[PDB]
Amino acid sequence: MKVRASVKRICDKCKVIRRHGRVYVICENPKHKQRQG
Amino acid sequence: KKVVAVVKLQLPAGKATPAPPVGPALGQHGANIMEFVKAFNAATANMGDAIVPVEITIYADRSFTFVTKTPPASYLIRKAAGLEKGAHKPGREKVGRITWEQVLEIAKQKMPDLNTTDLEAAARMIAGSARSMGVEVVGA
Amino acid sequence: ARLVGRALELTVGFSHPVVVEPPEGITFEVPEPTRVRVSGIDKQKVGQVAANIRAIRKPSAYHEKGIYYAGEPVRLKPGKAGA
Amino acid sequence: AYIPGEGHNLQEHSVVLIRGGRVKDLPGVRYHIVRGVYDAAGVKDRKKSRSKYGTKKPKEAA
Amino acid sequence: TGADLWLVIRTMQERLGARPVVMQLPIGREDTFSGIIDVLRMKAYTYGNDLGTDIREIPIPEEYLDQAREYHEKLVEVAADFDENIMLKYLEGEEPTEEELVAAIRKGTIDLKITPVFLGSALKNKGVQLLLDAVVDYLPSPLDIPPIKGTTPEGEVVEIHPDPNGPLAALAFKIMADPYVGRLTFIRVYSGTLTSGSYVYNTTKGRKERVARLLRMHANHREEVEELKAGDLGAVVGLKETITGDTLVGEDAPRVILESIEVPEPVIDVAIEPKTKADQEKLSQALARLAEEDPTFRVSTHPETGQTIISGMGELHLEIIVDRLKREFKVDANVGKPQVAYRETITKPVDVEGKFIRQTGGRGQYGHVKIKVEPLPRGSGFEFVNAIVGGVIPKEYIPAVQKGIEEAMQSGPLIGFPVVDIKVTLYDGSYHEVDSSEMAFKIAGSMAIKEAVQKGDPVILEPIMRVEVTTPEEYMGDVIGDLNARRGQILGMEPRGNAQVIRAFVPLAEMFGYATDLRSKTQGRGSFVMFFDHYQEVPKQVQEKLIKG
RNA sequence: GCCAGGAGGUUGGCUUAGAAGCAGCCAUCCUUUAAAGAGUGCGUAAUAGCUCACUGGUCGAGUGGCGCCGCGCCGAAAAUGA
Repeated sequence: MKVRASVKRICDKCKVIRRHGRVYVICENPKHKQRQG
Repeated sequence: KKVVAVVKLQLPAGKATPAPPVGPALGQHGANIMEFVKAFNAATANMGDAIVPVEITIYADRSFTFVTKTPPASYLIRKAAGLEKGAHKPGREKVGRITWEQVLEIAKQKMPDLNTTDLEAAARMIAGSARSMGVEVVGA
Repeated sequence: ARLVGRALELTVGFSHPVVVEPPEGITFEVPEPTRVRVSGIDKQKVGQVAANIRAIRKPSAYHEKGIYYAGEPVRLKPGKAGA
Repeated sequence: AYIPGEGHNLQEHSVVLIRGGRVKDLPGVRYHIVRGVYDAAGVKDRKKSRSKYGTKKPKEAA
Repeated sequence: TGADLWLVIRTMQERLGARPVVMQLPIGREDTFSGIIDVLRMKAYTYGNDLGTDIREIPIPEEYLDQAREYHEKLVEVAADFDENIMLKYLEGEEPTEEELVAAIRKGTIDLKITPVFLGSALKNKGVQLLLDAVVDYLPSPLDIPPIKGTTPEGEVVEIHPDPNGPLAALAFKIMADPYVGRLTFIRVYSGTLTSGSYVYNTTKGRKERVARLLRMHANHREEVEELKAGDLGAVVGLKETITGDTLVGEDAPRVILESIEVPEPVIDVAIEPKTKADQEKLSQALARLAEEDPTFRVSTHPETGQTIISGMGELHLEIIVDRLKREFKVDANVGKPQVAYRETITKPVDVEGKFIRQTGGRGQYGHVKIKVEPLPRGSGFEFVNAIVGGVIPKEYIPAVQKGIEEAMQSGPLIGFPVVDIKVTLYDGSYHEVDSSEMAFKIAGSMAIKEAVQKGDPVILEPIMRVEVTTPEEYMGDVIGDLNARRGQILGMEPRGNAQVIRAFVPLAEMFGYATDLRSKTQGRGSFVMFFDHYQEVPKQVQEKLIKG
């Protein structure tokens, strides 16, 4: 779920970074694909 | 060229129906558990039936050679304490009666099973397992 | 994964083959047209070029097909998912 | 159009051959069904009106 | 691309369990192909090109020759499982000449356990005449074909010998339309001989029909033959009746029959009412053209409400008929989901005041029934007792004083459907020996039921169906998927021969056209049996929208 | 991070078509053990299985986290040229 004003880490596999100046949510699973949108 | 297949399963007493892993490991063999409903049901002539493991082999040629074992611990509370099938919540509704007594011979028949392969230990384990099925162990 | 010429010439299901030159600091090396190695004295050209090749051809897509570094072919269920 | 009475078979076709003749019922009744035609084919166990109510022949065999 | 040999071999005994035993080996994979090596006559064969206007027996350019040996020995060695001379002959090292090889692969073949997997390529004429000669070398004739099962005029087993000197028995199968000779039948005879101009005899609906011109489809032309042969087939003209797969006897051929239990089974049902219904009987006779040039499907007429119901095996079967539907019939069809046989009930015990304060134009006419009603478990039935507190409500208020009940049952208040699962139990009344004709009090029974259900709880019961699911495990995984997705549950499972089968509950409304669904949920490896059972309620909110009145 | 252990009564009692740490209800053992829980997520038709948790092998110095406060980052689209 890309682009939501709230973003998080759902399971113990999802970890947040910083890229280009925007906050990004990673996790090997792309169904959790989140971004500060 | 099926070298070895001493494959094992969980075959209770009187269920001759070879499907996986009896299909692609013991059917990929020629393991006759017909000999299981014939040389193991007759073997367990104790009462009649019980859930008991098995272990047949195909020896490169195309042979058969097996070993059987022992019946469960939830059976020893059921056909004993008067716990018809199950007590529904082993914490709240204690049905049967297994005090410090009975449980002795109970754990006795089942010694090379269990864990500490003895009988001067697992008595309180089987008598603590009573609460897994929730049977009021009277203070003997 | 033909190595014809100095170039790496591959045909990965696309309607035509693919032509890769070996630029500076790098050669290729195809032990067999089933797996492809590249020679290079530079960590950038490693990841970047190999990447560019796997980007010539995408991996898996549900089932299994394409190019991979040496990773895992995670799948998406076959005869379903298409309602 | 009626039928030869007593147990049908026809659901929605049959090509019943429009026959003919009323009766003091079914404000019409005329143009009867046949029991033979392209369906119906009589009543099994009709040891009588073979000429109409279907039945080839009560062949006992046994 | 991706040609093979091996994988085929594997997949035979990895899908069914059938031993191939082979005959020849290729000369190159995809586009590496040039000709063919064989392991029978052991001859390095090879054509030349696509159209192959040039072929030759040029030597093996090496590479693969040796492999043949290993491979080829199997043939010989497989001939140790069926032959007689080959146990010792293989134990030796003495060559089995070309003569018993033929006879041995032919042996297992006609005996059904051997498979000269000759192969090739069609468009580029490479693999052709080789397979032709393969066909002769290992394909029999009715001579090798076992006693054809048929029946006697009595009802006992009979063998249909080729007998071009005895009985004159026959079958047909294909009904080809043809503006020249007229309605044509592709026939496989069996026994006797049939002269161009001879008669025959219907062997199910007796009709000493006429044969006129025996003619075989001779590639382009159609060879007109005077006589047709004992086993050989063809098209015979005439047979103005004569349907599909039906028994046909010659004038002699003492009125026998032929078996062929041959049956197909439907799985996809759809329903249709086209245009302003003015097209119905049109497509009726059109249907008469359907299942008579080829049986296939059914036109089963809805047992309850309107509409016909068109069902049959396949899928795009029904929809290619649909293609030819608005073709040679011209009919604006709207074939969609079928109806749902609906029956409803209640859920509580209520007493009602079946009061009927009435004097009318005369003859009394009223019925004060203190009725009590109750229901019954899903699919039980309908029962009652007199519930007479002495004799309050006299005799002639028995043969039909109910029926006001039974009648009103036919249309339960809400959406109007038969009301099963009930069990009555009156308890009181109030009458007069004049103010209570049979009629009157029975109609009071009617009011009783209607307001009883009105104030006794609403609920319909969507028709439920039991079903097998004949499926190889894997995609039983998948089908438990879609089945538990289809508002229902399964309840049953056992491993069968090849596969495994699920005893199933499903809701019909959520079960329509599942044979097409199953197809790719499984790749298609079995289906089911449309086994009716009973019915349950559509959890209020499903029923809700379905409450339209 | 890296090696390895990652056990037994048991397939916990019930539900439940099957519920076996593992869709839910209650659970609230004890035993061999350096340590392996009646389970962290994932995986099944239930099963299998991946993994973790946990202790020791390597390694050899700092680490895991809980709040407060100063400033920002996202949250944050409009009509002629900023």
